Amino acid sequence: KVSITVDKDPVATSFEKWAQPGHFSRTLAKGPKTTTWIWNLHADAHDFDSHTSSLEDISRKIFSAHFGQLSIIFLWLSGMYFHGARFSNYSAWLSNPTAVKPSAQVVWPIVGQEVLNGDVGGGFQGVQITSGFFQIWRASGITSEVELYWCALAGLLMSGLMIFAGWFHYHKAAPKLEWFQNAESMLNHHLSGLLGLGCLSWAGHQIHVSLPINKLLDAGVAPQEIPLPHEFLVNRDLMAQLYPSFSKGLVPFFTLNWSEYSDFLTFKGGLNPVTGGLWLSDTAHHHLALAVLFIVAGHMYRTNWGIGHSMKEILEAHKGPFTGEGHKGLYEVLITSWHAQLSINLAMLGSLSIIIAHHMYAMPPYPYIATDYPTQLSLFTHHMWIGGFCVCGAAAHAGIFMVRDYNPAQNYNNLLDRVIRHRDAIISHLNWICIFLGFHSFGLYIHNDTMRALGRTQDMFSDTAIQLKPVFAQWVQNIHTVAPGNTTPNALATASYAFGGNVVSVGNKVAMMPISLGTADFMVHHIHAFTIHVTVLILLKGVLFSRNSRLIPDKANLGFRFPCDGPGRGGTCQSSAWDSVFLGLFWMYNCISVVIFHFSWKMQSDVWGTVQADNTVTHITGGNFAQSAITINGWLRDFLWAQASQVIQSYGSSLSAYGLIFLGAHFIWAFSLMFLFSGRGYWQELIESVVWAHNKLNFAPAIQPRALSITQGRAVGLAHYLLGGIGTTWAFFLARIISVG
Amino acid sequence: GDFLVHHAIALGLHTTALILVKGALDARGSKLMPDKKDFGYSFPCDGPGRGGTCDISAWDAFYLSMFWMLNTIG
Amino acid sequence: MDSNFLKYLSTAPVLLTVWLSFTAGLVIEANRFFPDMLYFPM
Amino acid sequence: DFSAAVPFLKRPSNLDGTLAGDVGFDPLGFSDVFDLRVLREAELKHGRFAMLAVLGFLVQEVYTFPFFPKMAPVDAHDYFVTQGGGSQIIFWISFVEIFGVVALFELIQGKRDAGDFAFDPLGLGKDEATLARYKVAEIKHARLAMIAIGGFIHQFWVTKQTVLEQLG
Amino acid sequence: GAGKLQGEGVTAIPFAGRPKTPAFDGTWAGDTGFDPLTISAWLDIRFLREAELKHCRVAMLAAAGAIAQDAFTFPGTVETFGTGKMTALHDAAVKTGTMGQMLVWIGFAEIFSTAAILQWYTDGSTRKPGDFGFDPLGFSKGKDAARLELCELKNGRLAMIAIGGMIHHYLITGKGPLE
Amino acid sequence: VPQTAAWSAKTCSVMVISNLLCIVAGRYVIQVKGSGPSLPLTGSFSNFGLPELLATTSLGHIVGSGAILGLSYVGLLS
Ligand code: CLA
Ligand code: CLA
Ligand SMILES: CC1=C(C#C/C(C)=C/C=C/C(C)=C/C=C/C=C(C)/C=C/C=C(C)/C=C/C2=C(C)CCCC2(C)C)C(C)(C)C[C@H](O)C1
Ligand SMILES: CC1=C(C#C/C(C)=C/C=C/C(C)=C/C=C/C=C(C)/C=C/C=C(C)/C=C/C2=C(C)CCCC2(C)C)C(C)(C)C[C@H](O)C1
Ligand SMILES: CC1=C(C/C=C(\C)CCC[C@H](C)CCC[C@H](C)CCCC(C)C)C(=O)c2ccccc2C1=O
Ligand code: SF4
Repeated sequence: KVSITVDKDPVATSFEKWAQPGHFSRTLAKGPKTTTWIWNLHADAHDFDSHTSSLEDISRKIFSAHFGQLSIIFLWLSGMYFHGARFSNYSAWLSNPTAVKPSAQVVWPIVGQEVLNGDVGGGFQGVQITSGFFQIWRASGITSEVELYWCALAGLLMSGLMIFAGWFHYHKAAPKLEWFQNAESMLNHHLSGLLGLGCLSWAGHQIHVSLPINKLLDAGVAPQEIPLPHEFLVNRDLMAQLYPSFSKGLVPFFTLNWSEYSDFLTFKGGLNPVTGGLWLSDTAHHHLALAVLFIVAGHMYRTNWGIGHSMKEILEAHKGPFTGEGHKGLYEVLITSWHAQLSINLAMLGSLSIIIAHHMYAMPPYPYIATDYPTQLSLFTHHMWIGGFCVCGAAAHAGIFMVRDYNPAQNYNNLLDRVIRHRDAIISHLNWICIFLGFHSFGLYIHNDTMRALGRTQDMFSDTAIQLKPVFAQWVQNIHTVAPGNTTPNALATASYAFGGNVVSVGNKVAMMPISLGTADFMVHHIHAFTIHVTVLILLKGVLFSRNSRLIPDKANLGFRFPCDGPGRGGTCQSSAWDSVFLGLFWMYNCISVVIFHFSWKMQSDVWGTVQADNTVTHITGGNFAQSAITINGWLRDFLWAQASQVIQSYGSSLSAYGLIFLGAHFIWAFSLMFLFSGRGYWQELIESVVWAHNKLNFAPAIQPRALSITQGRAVGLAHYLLGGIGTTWAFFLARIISVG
Repeated sequence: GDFLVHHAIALGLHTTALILVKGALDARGSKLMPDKKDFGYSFPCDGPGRGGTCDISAWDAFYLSMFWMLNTIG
Repeated sequence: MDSNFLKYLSTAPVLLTVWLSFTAGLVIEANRFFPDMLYFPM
Repeated sequence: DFSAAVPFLKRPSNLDGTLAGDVGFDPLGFSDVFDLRVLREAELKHGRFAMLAVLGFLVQEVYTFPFFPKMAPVDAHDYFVTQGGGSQIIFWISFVEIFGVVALFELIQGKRDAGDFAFDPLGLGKDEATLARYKVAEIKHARLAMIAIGGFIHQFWVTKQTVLEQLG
Repeated sequence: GAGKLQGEGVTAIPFAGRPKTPAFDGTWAGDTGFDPLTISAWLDIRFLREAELKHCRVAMLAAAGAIAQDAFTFPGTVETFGTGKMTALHDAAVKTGTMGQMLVWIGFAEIFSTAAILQWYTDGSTRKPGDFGFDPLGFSKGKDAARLELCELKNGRLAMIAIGGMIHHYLITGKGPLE
Repeated sequence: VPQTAAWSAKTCSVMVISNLLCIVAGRYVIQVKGSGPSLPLTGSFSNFGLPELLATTSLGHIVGSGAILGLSYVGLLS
């Protein structure tokens, strides 16, 4: 029976434990004999599985932590809306979106930092923003700072509601483990209620607010002259002017005469010629169809009324001759381990973020986002980074599950056991494929560099020489170009003009034009494959060898996160799943850096640009990608050296902050190498000398100073490495794109 | 500018000397491994006991100074 | 005020954050009212 | 146990009728999760502000100080915001509220009664019977004034007419 | 409250028989053994009877109001709203804002109705469904209490169908209830 | 744009038949029954519960909408 059961007043709200750091942990509650205690407090703050053996306690803590996170996110959103309402040039941008640069942040004039308040436009000077909030609001139909103030108020109220809910559901009414372990009910409610009703409500909002307001805005009406959303809601005649099918009502809906709504529910495709974004009348239909799909999908599982599926039955029924027992035990694993669920959900969320980055650039969804090149680049790279981090976290928590919550008794001759029983084949084959891809993807660049340096330019892998044409990608592009009318008969235009078609231009500037793939694109795609495969190798190898290996037969006893197992067996450094995550994070950084560089150069060289009166488009770099992106020297000179000019010549401008952050990110990246190339013994001995100096003056801390643990040194090195690298790319990208757009 | 780069050079020389002198003087023994002369000059480590003993050799001090010497000559 | 809450406010990170925020405000206001002081005036 | 005020609603558990003006009205259960003493202090602060605001509206309509420009009570807000008198009133209310914070902490500690600031300059509440009657009267008038001040301000915003002018 | 009219003996559909749900113990009023679809086996009888009495009251009041609006129109309305009958009158009063104020105050009442309903599950209230304590004049105070309960439910059931008929007759003919 | 015909006897017949077909099929295909009474019917329809009726009618409405729209598309219904 799916039912609600809670414990009343399980934990008393009191500050007694606020003054007892480490209370959650038995080893830490004693006190800080050394400085390692301080670091352990933070490393084990949110490891609820190591505080108690009670799954109920862990689940309640997780529920309340989620409520706190939602309150933080709502506060973030309310802050963004309030800054848009008070410290922005949103009205001027609405008046002339193609001339004034969006800005919603202003700095104080203290030490000359007021230079960062650049001339964005609209009589306003602030910090140009690249998050796309202006376009989000324009699509939502917001035309005033009053509406943004009300948005901020709603965000603040929801943040308060979420924090109250977290406190209430930890200290007043904490649900029980039987409540938590309702996968069928939770999936039904999420799918139908959360997703389906969310997209249904958004479709209603688009049909009643966004569509007419944006129709008038594209018609050129002034934001002040556009009527209000409640006017549209209550005046069916006013709406029936813009969309003449509202005079028909909901009778077509309930009689299945849905064609009557083709005026505002259509499958046009392409991009709005005025704004350069997707048709909001297409987005409304998209969200309505998604609502139907999700509400139907949320009726699949059994809750209380017999109708539905049991995922245990499905999984146990899915087995074959190559898999023995198949998916047996997985339902229990997933309703008894939060780490397995976290790994699955993180992998899916990161992959979704990557998919979102690709689609949101090729099919600009918001009005006036496509010609806002800083926004496009920033969003693409941002979501790429989020996806990479989520994937690495998925690997980490898969390893944590394998070490902590994996029980061989419950997993016998199922898929998990069989994977562990042939892990050597998997890793050896992935090793071979990684080496093959590395060779035949990077040695090609090396071959080209050597041939261009030797003057044998006819021996290179180039479009003007030996060719490596991505015929399959070009074939798919041709399919998608010709689909309108043939394989998608009732669509007027292609899904994206990147596959092919006519240039979409807004404000004498390209919004989206065909993206042509050649030898350089073939090369960079195979390098992307290489990097993804190597990252997968590192992460999967760590996960599979988390518990045991030929080297360390008892590794689950050492744990998921241990430094080593000593200098024996030749040396057993970094042999833990945690260290696999550490190296795989390095490699994820490599992969995403190459991906975002590919995006930046390709889009600045073959998509983005200004279109002349001759209908010809001149790009930001002008075709340098086809003949330069085939050599590492080409990348070093025509991309890094060439495009770093904007950020290195930003002093004295409003991008001087980008220049300074460029240098500081370089500093942090280099500073990471001190932790990464070094070990703990040297720093402990240096601390011994420094402590002698302190003792010579008859004083020294009661908390004995210690060098960072081996794992913590690796973690600090990795964190500084990632911060420095990503910050360098951040400053470089933003300075370049805000200078040339 | 010459003044500032000269003091950068002073920092580099002093830090390279710091690493090298510490390696030389702690080569025979420290409070972490008080019997280092028994293990010699270029042993890998002493294990994860006592907090971890990565790079606890005088060879490691050389290895770590070489990074700094390259920095300073750069 | 609760003595436990006061101990929490006496915890090291809270005190460090408050003290360094106070110092940052001190420096910021000194530079706001007496800016561009590259030298002691003599 | 149903509420005396609302027969069909169960009496809130925290509301036992001890406090003045307690008729068992708490449909949304704020008393269940929040301290009833803190809520009562908030109630009496709100009501005292509202009663003084009603009297201020009326007295400002009939009379205005010779040295202040004559204007409707609502407009005087925006006028004094720029003039600087509103800043002074706000600062002094804040000064008293700093000690109000200490009083609230003592109330949480149980050393004080909600709304009891020991303010009887004229000694009008010396005898119990009259004190309990006065406390019921104070809570009743506080709630009524909280309603009435909102009525006054909103009616002015609609009609752009002072209440005394409107009543005819 | 006769066991012959409303009681464990009554059966509306003989080929089926009286349902075995809690609602048909014979204690709940207005019981004519009528639940073909067996909705009272899946929803709380308290919730269902609360909804039934709310519908009874609203539809019954609406029917009396339609007859009154056809017979006698209050002075000052026949001019302000217009001369549109029934649902046209609803539109006219919406434009007047009369219906908006009605909705706001009815929602204020229904918030406390929501609290009363929730208290059945949250704090285990023993409030009878549809019982609000409104017996000012005092009729339930006697022996006629059960009879009055049955009369209430039966007249509300009559009124729901009657108002449906009245509204649809108006939608067709354009005439009010009195035609 | 496809054609969606206005309400007619044909649309009503398609919807009713889809609902009846899905009701009978739900008799054959729904494995677990909920715990409660059954709608007053005998024989094959002797355990037909209200939740099963509701589920079969929901699927019947999905199928009827799909069939109506598709037959209007191919032009047969319209
Ligand atoms: C849904 C997201 C999610 C959730 C709920 C968790 C939850 C958890 N993770 Mg994490 N994890 C995630 C995503 C997530 N992870 C991702 C994306 C990764 C990949 C990087 C990881 C990788 C990972 C590892 C490798 C490990 C965990 C561990 C844990 C557990 C303890 C973590 C802890 O105590 O943190 C407390 C919080 C901190 C220590 C703060 C860390 C923040 C660092 C210092 C960087 C912050 C920089 C910030 C952005 C500012 C930069 C700007 C600069 C100018 C200041 C906990 C169950 C640990 C575990 O289970 O061990 C047994 C563990 O070892 N996670
Ligand atoms: C006799 C009744 C009847 C008739 C005549 C039709 C006729 C039609 N239906 Mg159908 N339909 C019916 C019953 C009927 N339906 C019923 C009962 C249902 C309810 C379930 C539906 C539900 C339904 C839907 C939901 C849709 C249709 C559509 C259509 C029309 C276009 C379909 C098409 O050619 O797509 C051909 C399309 C393809 C070959 C491409 C399919 C690829 C998609 C986009 C992605 C799937 C990939 C997947 C994720 C991965 C592959 C599997 C993997 C394991 C390898 C077609 C005229 C479509 C429509 O109206 O379009 C305008 C439509 O969207 N019908
Ligand atoms: C904006 C602004 C300003 C301002 C301001 C101020 C001071 C605004 C103040 C607004 C106030 C006090 C609003 C009060 C609303 C009270 C309501 C709706 C009470 C409803 C009670 C009910 C329904 C009781 C019902 C009752 C209940 C429950 C139980 C008993 C029975 C029943 C009768 C049913 C200025 C003036 C400074 C101007 C400046 O430019 C900025
Ligand atoms: C205000 C307003 C509007 C409106 C409106 C309104 C107020 C609309 C109201 C509509 C109502 C009240 C409809 C009721 C229908 C009742 C039916 C069909 C009963 C069937 C009973 C049966 C089949 C019984 C069967 C059986 C049973 C159970 C028991 C006994 C045996 C038997 C009788 C055989 C609009 C829409 C015009 C719009 C306007 O802008 C604003
Ligand atoms: C430099 C270094 C040290 C010495 C560094 C130590 C002991 C760090 C102590 C730094 C202080 C206590 C932090 C506070 C001061 C910082 C300027 C503030 C930023 C830190 C907070 C945000 C946490 C190690 O102990 C070590 C151990 C293992 C591998 C590599 C290394 C390593 O590279
Ligand atoms: S101690 Fe340092 S070096 Fe020795 S094994 Fe562990 S990690 Fe490798």
